[PDB]
Amino acid sequence: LSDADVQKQIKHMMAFIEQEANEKAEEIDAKAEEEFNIEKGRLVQTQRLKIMEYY
Amino acid sequence: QSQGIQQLLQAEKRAAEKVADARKRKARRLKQAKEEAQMEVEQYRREREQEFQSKQ
Amino acid sequence: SLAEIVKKDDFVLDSEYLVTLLVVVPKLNHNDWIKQYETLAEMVVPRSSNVLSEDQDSYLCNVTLFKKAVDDFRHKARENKFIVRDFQYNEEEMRADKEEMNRLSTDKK
Repeated sequence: LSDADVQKQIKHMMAFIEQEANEKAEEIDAKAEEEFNIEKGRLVQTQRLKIMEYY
Repeated sequence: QSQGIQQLLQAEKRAAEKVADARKRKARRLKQAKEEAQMEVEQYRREREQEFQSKQ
Repeated sequence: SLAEIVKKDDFVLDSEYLVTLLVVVPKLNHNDWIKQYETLAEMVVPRSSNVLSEDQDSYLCNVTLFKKAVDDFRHKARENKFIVRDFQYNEEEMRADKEEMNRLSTDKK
């Protein structure tokens, strides 16, 4: 055995951990962008409905 | 292999910190985005109000 | 059930991804435990753990591996023919069991 082999071995696992975590973080960014656009399509739609009512 | 042990325990913290702070800053991102775009849309609607009032 | 016997620092504190595991028994199989306790499974991290207790027949090693990789640890332990010994990290209930045993001892008197 060798502690270098230990480092590579554990880095397989750290690769999995960090990469899944950061892929989900990128999904959180996808939320911040497109789910933000969806909350726009909802709330601004209600605002626009208000303005038709008023007109 | 102790170097690896400690630095990769540190790597567990990279994943957790980045995910957790991304999640907690998603609230900030969404709230800022609301604060911007929807009020801007409000202002466009009031401009359009002035237009139709001119026609009226 | 180890609880009180557990050397508490031998585990990964806040084992969010990396947790310690224990399927290790017969002495007659321990001919290569120096290899196994560091690499029984491929991605083991043994620097921050030790054997919880010693019998003349077995060594109860607290080997480190990942949330999913507990399955791999069990697989290679069973390749070595080891048998259930784990603790699950049950430490607040270790405290509860200490209180219960003390309660029973006092109740005797």
